[PDB]
Amino acid sequence: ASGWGITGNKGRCYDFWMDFSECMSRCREPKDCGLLREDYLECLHHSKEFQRRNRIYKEEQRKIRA
Amino acid sequence: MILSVLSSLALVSGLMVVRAKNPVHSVLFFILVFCDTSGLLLLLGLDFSAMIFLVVYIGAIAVLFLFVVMMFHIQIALWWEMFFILDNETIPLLPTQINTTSLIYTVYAGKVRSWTNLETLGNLLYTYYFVWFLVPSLILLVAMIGAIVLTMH
Amino acid sequence: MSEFAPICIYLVISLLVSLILLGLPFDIRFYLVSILFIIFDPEVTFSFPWAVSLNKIDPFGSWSMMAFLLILTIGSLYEWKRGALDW
Amino acid sequence: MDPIKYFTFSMIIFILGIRGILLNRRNILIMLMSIELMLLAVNSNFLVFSVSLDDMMGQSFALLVLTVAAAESAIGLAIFVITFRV
Amino acid sequence: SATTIGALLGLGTQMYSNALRKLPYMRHPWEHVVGMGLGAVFVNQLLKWEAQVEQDLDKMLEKAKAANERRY
Amino acid sequence: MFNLFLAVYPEIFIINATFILLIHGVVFSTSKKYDYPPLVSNVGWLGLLSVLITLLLLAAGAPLLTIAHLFRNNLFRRDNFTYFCQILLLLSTAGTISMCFDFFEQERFDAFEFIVLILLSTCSMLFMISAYDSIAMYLAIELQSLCFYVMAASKRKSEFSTEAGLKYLILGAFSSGILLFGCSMIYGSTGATHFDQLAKILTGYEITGARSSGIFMGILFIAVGSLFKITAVPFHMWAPDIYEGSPTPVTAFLSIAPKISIFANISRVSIYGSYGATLQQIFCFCSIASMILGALAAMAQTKVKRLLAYSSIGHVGYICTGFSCGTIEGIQSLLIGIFIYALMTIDAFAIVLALRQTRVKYIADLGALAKTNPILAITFSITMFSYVGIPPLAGFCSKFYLFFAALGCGAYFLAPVGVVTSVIGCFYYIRLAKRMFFDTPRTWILYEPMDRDKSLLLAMTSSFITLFFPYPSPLFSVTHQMALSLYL
Amino acid sequence: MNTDITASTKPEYPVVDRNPPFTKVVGNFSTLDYLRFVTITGVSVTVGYLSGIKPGIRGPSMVTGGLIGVMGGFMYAYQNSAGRLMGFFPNDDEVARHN
Repeated sequence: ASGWGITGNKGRCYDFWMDFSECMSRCREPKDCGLLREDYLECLHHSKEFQRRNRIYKEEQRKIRA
Repeated sequence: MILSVLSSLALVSGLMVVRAKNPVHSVLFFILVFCDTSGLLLLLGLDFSAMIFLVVYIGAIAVLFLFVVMMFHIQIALWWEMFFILDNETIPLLPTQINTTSLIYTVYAGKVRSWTNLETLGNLLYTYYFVWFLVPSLILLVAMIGAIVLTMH
Repeated sequence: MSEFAPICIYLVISLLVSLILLGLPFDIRFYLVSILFIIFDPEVTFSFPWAVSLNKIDPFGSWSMMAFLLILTIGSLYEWKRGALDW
Repeated sequence: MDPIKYFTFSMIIFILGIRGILLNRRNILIMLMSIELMLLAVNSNFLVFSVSLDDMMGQSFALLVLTVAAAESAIGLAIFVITFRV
Repeated sequence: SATTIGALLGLGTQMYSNALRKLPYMRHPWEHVVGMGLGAVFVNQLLKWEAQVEQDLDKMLEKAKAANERRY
Repeated sequence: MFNLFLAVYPEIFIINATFILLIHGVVFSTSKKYDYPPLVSNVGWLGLLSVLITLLLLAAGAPLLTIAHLFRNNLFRRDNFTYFCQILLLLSTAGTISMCFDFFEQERFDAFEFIVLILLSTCSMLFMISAYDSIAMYLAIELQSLCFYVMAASKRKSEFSTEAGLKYLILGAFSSGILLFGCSMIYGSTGATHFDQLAKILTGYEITGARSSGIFMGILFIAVGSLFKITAVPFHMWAPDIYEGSPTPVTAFLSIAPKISIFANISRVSIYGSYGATLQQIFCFCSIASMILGALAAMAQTKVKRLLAYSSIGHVGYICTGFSCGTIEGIQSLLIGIFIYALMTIDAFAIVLALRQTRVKYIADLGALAKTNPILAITFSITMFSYVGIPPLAGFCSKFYLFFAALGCGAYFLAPVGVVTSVIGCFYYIRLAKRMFFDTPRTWILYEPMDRDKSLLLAMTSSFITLFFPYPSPLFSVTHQMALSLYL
Repeated sequence: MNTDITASTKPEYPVVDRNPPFTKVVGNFSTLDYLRFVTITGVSVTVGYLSGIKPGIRGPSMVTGGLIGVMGGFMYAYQNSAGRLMGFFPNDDEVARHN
């Protein structure tokens, strides 16, 4: 993502991309900070977040059968 | 709700576009597809592109198609994939979205002003990315001189 | 938003009143004009965002837009001398 | 769930357009309208993506591809109207 | 000797272009000198440019040595 | 002008020349003072002059043509690769215009717009080579493809013109639609569309993740799309048909110019935004399919144009086989093959264009060209044997270095199919050539013969083909420079 | 606004001036530059003349060839002089002056 948020501000998921980029291009050591790719793509899709909330509700529901 | 209405209308109207005969019927259903797609975009929260879909997609292209199919009127010579993408457990279960509905954190600081999408789009498109805007001039010029050299005797 | 809701309610009410009023008594010229319109209509489409934001863009914006206009104007000149808009 | 619904609508419209351009082979009008539908679906999912992940270039791309679609439609209909003079 | 190869090449190509269309070999005997000149200058410049691009490629390879030196 | 636009001087000049030629042509084509001159020839010669000037500017200015590093990096980046590719493109366009001058007057069709598009699509392709963003790539491709759409359906009173043009339009628009959906999916799943960002986001760490299933669909669709524009032998529908229908200058330009451009673009993307086996596998299949199809179709044809179409498909196939792996030697041989193919095809089209009118559509009209025009027959045999394979020529040397690189790169499978399609092609062609002194049914002594410029261009390229092996050092060197500076 | 002049390649020669204004460059021309400009204009005018003798517009084709010639020649001369002002080309007399 570039910077231009849909309403004239630093986009919701920029800072993460900026850190990802400065680390991937500054210290070119091999994928030592591919750790930030998960973070940036999470910001883009919230995948881990939705998964966690879904599982919380799953267990909440499972304890209802009791 | 209304989102589903527009989606269903667009779907069935595209079906009629491809299948229904009397090509003028097809062009009518095509106009209808574009109208409901514009309403959909309006629902999405992008107003400028909705009015543009109205102006250039419907009011400009579809009128050309209607003109041409008029002058030649006598020229009459998934549920599996939907389930596979809805059983992923990476989409929030609507029960979750209920309580979290009262959890969003307004900022009150990025909305002291507010760029409507028209204004920000103008900013971006003309200051930066301008060659991306010069090229479409060339493709429009190609369109018009092509129409001329092709049909104009 | 929340204004297109009054808009659409207006739409349906106008439909109702129109139906009420209805029920009470109970070639190349055209084609090339349409093409020229399809070409000059995105011109207005592109002039709309350029119109609102001529204060956060310096003469760079004015000049880029004038270059676009010049390309399409040479298009219009080629159209004219060919006489396609003669009628 | 809404990004899923938007994207699945765009995908099904794209599929419908390609099925139209493949099955129907002779009617040039249906062919060109199906190409228009394909470009419309591309435009719509461009916009949905531009708004889902907060980023702008989606909309610039949308506007430019609108220009491209208008050009293709005009020139292709010219091709047709000269084909049907004989 | 480069210029001689270039001149013979130009003369041959001109005789060729005069032989494709069935008119005789030396139709315009004042073109052949232009052909020899163009062939000579072409071959000379081609040798010069090959030397230059070999130099640049060797510099690029020397710089690529450093890109892998830090790799080790 | 402003010292930044020093990075786009060739494009600025070629666009201004296109505009001035358009205006000149239209006014003095509709001015009643003179008779009613159709300015095809004059506009064409001015266009050739403008193209040579563009060549001069670009070539002599490259080291300052790289002057606007970042401000231009917003859209395109120019390196040695783009330098040499653009030079070859301008050379090819000058060549095809010069070759097609005599066709305009002979076939007698009057539209100077034909030579204001050749330049415009040329600028489009110059943008396409130096293109460093998915959407800039797509826009350049669309501008070029629209120019070609206009160019196809030229003569209306004819028959094959309109149908061939319509086929080409539908095919190209479908291809571009697929490519658009591909870029759309990549954008949606990735969140960027500038090749640096794509590289930095999906290099090395292609490991499968939660929403990693999206990127793959995008790159697959991009592969299909860009394939359709390399004639994509599983997707080669109507390609020989459009080659036969569209006029000869148009089909020549369509064969030579867009293919090199789209190959450079494919290389620029496949270095950056690929997967471990996705793109290489989606090409490894099309390569063998292409070689096999070229063989088993060109073996049996009865129209001298469709034979050219299927031989072009075959050579595009050989090039794609060269594409298989991703080592420096491999891409070096790849580019060498591209160049040799460009030369051989402008040569073959020069011939088939100098044999045009009296042979509207025939292959049996090799009516004793060994007897009525021996030098031309020898030249045709040379060009074809180069196109297929024989002791030292250009095409044979290119294929040999291709297979050398393939073997030395770790693929023991492309060679057998490559060599066997080569040998069946060689048997067929060397049977055809030795069929030129058996007997002669038909005879078409020709008013055609090669005014001056087709003859010069032919002579030049034909002298190049045979005489390539006595000194092929500089080509190897410049190709090494190019491929090495493509990414490293 | 990215209005900076840095190049991917480097000015292998001296760097007498980084971003020279327009008038400076166009007044910095050398005899070779004017020769290049004149040669381009001349060849353009002549080819225009002949390609005009073909359809009978020897005049107007000459004018159009002249326009393209002046455009190309001035662009080529400005490019050469700009290069010699930055370092991407041999600088001897420019360094002599700027000394």
